[PDB]
Amino acid sequence: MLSVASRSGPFAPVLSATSRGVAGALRPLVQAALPATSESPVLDAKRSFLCRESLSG
Amino acid sequence: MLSVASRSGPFAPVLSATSRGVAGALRPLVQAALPATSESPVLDAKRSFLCRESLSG
Amino acid sequence: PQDLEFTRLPNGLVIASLENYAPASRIGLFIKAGSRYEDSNNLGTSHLLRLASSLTTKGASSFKITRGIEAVGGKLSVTSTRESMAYTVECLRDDIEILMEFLLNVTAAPEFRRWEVAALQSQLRIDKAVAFQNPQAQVLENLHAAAYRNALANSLYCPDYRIGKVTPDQLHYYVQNHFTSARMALIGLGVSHPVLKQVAERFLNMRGGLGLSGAKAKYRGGEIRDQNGDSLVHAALVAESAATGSAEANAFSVLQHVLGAGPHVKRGSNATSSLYQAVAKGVHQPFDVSAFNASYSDSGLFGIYTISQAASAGDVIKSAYDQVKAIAQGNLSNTDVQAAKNKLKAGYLMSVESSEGFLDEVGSQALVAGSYMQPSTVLQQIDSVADADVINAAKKFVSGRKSMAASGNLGHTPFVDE
Amino acid sequence: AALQSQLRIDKAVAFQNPQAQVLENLHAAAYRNALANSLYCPDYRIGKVTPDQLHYYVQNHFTSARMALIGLGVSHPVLKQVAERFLNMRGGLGLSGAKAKYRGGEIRDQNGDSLVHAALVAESAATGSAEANAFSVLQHVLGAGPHVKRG
Repeated sequence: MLSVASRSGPFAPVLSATSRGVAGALRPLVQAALPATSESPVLDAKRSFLCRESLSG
Repeated sequence: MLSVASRSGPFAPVLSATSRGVAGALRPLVQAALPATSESPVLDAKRSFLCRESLSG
Repeated sequence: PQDLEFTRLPNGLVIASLENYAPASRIGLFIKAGSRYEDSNNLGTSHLLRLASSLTTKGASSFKITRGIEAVGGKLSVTSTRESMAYTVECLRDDIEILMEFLLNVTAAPEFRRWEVAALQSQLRIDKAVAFQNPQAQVLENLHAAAYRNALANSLYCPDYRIGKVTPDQLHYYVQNHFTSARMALIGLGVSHPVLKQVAERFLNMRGGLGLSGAKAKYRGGEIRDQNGDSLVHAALVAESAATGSAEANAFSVLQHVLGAGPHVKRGSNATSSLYQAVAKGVHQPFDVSAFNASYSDSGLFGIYTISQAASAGDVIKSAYDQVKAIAQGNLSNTDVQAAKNKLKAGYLMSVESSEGFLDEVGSQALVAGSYMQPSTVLQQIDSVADADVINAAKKFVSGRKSMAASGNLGHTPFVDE
Repeated sequence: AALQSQLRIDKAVAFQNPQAQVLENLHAAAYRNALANSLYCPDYRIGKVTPDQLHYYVQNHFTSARMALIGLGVSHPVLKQVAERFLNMRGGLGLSGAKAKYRGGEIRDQNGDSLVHAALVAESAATGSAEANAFSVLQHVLGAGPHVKRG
C-alpha cells in the first residue's frame, strides 16, 4: 500500500483520446450535498452530465 | 509637512472632463533609465506619448 | 499681503480666502471620503464615484454642464488618495461666478439614473488597464495588502470579479454617510471673503451630521509573491513607523534624505547617497535603489525599494540592508546631517511656488489640524531635531516584523527569512 | 503551434469545481521549491511552449532505469521479448534534484462564490515508515468519509 490514491486526498488528472477528461478523485465521498443548498453553480460554457463514456449496449 | 504627497512615494490617481488620466507621484526618477536598457513597452490599447496637454500659446 | 483669512462656522466648516491680483482664479473642495471607508460588501464603490462627476444632476442636465463650461475655457478635475477626495475648478477672473454654481451642484445633490450608470461600467476596465502599464502601480497594491488587515488594505481600483455589479443603490448610501458638513473644507485662492460665505449658506443646510468612521487598521505580517513575464524584478521591504504630526515623525523624514530618495543633476552618477555608493561596490550591472515613506493619520510605513536584473536580485537586497544596519549601532557625522537639513528645506519651499501646489498644502492641513502655519514656523520644526534622534529611529526598523511584496521572475529572490 | 489553444479549454473545464483551485494554493503556501509547482499551465505562459524544451525534457527524464512495464492477461516471454527492443534507448537516469523544504504560507483568494472552503494542515510522516500507519488509523478514527447513503 504505497500510492497516493490508496490514501484518499490530492488529485490526479487523466486525459484520453476516446473519452472525456476527468479531474482526479472527488472527495472521499459526497456528504456535502446531503444537507440542502448546494446549487452547483452553472452558466460558464458548462460541462454536461452523467459522463456518457462507457456503456454496455 | 502634512499632505502625504509631501512625503514622497504613495500614489494618487486623477481624472478630468478635458484632460487625460494621470497616475501617481515619484516612486522612481531619472538615473533609473539613464543607465541603459529601459525598453518601455508600447501600444497595448495605447496609452499616450508624453500626454500632450500643456501648450504655451 | 493679507496672506490668509480663516473662519469657522457653527456646524464646523473651514473656509480660506486669500486675495491676489492676477487674471485667474481657482476653487477647491476637500472631503474626508476615500477607499478606506468601505467594508467587505461594497468594494469598489469609490472608484466609480470619481468617474461619474459629469452625469445628470438635479439642478442641471449633462448637456448644460459638459458644454456650458467648455464655451468659456474652464475645467473640472477629481483627485483621490487612500483617505481624501478633492474637487477643483478654474477659469479666468470674470467667469468664476458661474462655475461655482456647477461645482456645488455636483457634490451636494446628485442623482444616479439606472440607464446612465449601467453604461459607465466598461470605463472601469479601460481606466484600470492603462494605469497598470507602469510596473509600479501593481507592486504598491500588493504591499498594502501584505501589511494590514482591515481598513488600509483596500486598493484604489475596482476588483475585476466586481465590475458588472456596482448598483445605483450602493452609491446613494456611500454618499449620504460620508459627505457631511463637519467633514469638509472650502478653499478660494484669488477671490474675496464676503462672497465665499455667500455660497456656503446653500451647502450646509442639508445632511450636516458626522458619519461612521471606524476600523482602526491593525497590523499583519503577510508576504505575497507574484511571478509573471517581466524582464526586471521589482521588490520591497517595510516595517511600521511613527504617524504624522508627532515629534518622532521628523526623525524619519530627515532620515530618508540621508539614505537617498532622488537625483538632482540629470545624467550623472549620484555621490550624495549612502545606499547608492555601497551597492555599486561589488555589483556591476544596471540597478536602482531608493527609500520610501508615508505618514497616514493613525500609522505609518517605512522601508526600501529596488529594481534590478533577475540573475542578481539577491545581492542587491542583501547589500542595501548592511548599510542601514551600520547607522543603527552608531555611525554618523555632523556634516551629512547638516546637508540633509538643506535638501528638506529647499524641497519644501519649491513645492509651494506654483499655484496648484499651494491649494493642496493649505487644503490638507485644514482637515486634520484645523489651522495654518506659515512656512516661517515650519522651518523651525526641521532644524531643531536632535541628532541622536536619527540614530534612535533607525534602531526601530532593525527590530520590527516585516512585509515583503516582489513582482517579476522570482527564481533567485529570497523569502523573508534572511 | 496548434496544440496551444487546447491548454485554455482544458484549464477552464478543470476549474469548474471549487477544490481544484483551493488545492493548488495549498501546495504553494506550504512549500518552496519541488512540490510547489501546479499540474496545469500558468496563463502568462500559454503561447510560448517551444519544441526544444519537449525534446530536452523527454531526453533527460524518460530514462530506462525509472520505468516499469505491467501486463495483465498475457504470458511472460512475450512481454520480455517486446520490451527488450525498448532498452536501446538510454541506459541510466537523468537528474532528480530538489529535496522540497518546508515553509509556512498563507494565501487567501476572494471572489463571488456563496460558500467558504478552508484547510488547516501540518507537516507529518513520509510513506514507507512506521508512523504513516499511525497517521492513517488516526485519519479513520477522526472521520474521513461516509458509508450509508444520505445518512
